[PDB]
Amino acid sequence: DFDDIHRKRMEKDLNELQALIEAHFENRKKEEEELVSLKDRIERRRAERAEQQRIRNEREKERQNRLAEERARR
Amino acid sequence: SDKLKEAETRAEFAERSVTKLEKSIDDLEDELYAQKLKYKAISEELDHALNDMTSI
Amino acid sequence: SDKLKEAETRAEFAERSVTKLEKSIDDLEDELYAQKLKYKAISEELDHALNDMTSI
Repeated sequence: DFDDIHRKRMEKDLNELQALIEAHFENRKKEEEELVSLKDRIERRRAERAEQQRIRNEREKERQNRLAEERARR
Repeated sequence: SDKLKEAETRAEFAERSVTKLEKSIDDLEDELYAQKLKYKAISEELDHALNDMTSI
Repeated sequence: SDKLKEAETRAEFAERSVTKLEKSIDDLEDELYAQKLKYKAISEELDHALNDMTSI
């Protein structure tokens, strides 16, 4: 009947809608994976900046202390 | 002498400032990632809900 | 003169570093705040959904 075709129509509506729902699920999921990898390389960047900054500061403090002891000796 | 004293002093201020900036940058980035991961966990909660909704 | 040249160059490099770090911080701040507003909005619409469920 009209109820039958209406039921089939809302049925295929539910089907296409859940299909697109799972689809954008997958899409946003890939995007979240990409963003997680971004965060991971970000923390890699944090660690590398930290170590290189610390190396720079080590050399700087070495220099400053050497100059300071030279001053104190003079 | 005045010039180089000035330059070294302001450079030291610059180094301390930039290191503070780097700590700030890392804290902000890590907090951003934590919040984004919480959001994606919420998104996968919603995606499990959508898989249920696949009932339609 | 030699010490002055080296100090000035070191200073300028550090200064440009400072500016670039500030810009990066600003951009990451804008994105993180946008994410924060997104999260608040998603939670609020979630609660509205919960209250809609309460209604029906």
